Amino acid sequence: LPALKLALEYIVPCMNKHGICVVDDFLGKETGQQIGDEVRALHDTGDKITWIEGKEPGCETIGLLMSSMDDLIRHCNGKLGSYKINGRTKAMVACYPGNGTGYVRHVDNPNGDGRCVTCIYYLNKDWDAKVSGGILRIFPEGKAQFADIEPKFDRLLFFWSDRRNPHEVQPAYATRYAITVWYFDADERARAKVKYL
Ligand SMILES: COc1ccc2cc(-c3cnc(C(=O)NCC(=O)O)c(O)c3)ccc2c1
Ligand SMILES: [Mn+2]
Repeated sequence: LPALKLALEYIVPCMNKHGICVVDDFLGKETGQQIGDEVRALHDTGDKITWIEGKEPGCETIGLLMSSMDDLIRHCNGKLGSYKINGRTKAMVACYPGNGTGYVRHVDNPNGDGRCVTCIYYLNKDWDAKVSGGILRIFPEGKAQFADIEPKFDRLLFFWSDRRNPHEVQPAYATRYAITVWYFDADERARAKVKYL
C-alpha cells in the first residue's frame, strides 16, 4: 500500500477505533534484512539501548526507517485524534539479551511529557513466541481483552503513549531487537518544556 493509502485508510481509523495498529511486511525482506544487519552490527560491536538520529555512519538504513515512519505520520497529521504532531524523539534501538528478561507493565508517557504516539519496529527473523516468548501485551484502557503482539520481523506497531495503553514485554529467551520512535503533541510538549527546566 502507498504511504497515504496505508495512512488514511488504515492507520488513522484504526488508531481512532482501537488506539493500537499493526502493519506487517512494512519495508520488505531486503530493506528489513539490511536494518537488522545494522542493528546486529551496533550491538555485536559495542546500556542495552542506544539512540540513533539516522544520519550516523552505518545507521543510514535506520534513518530510512525513521524517515518512512515520518512520511506515514505526516499523512496522518490532524486526523489522529485531536493531537497535532510537530516533532519526535530520536530512535531507541532496544535489545533484550535473551536471558529471560522483559519489561514490567509500564505506561510510556504517564506524566504528560509530550509523547502521544509510540512507533516500534521489529527486526526479529523467524521468531517463535512459543519457544522464545518476548510477546508485547497491551491492555488497552481495559477493553476486557488484552492484545498480544509478536515481535515478528518487518512489523510496525503504533499505539497511544499515554495511560490508555499500559503494556508489558513478556520474558525473552532469544535475542530480541526492536527500534522505537515517539511522536510529540505540540501543546502537551510545549507545556512539558516549561515544567522541566
Ligand atoms: C535511561 O533512559 C531511558 C529512557 C527511556 C527508556 C525507555 C524504555 C522502554 C520503554 N518501553 C518499552 C516497550 O514497551 N517495548 C515494547 C517492545 O519492545 O516490544 C521498551 O522496550 C523500552 C526502556 C529504557 C529507557 C531508558
Ligand atoms: Mn514501552
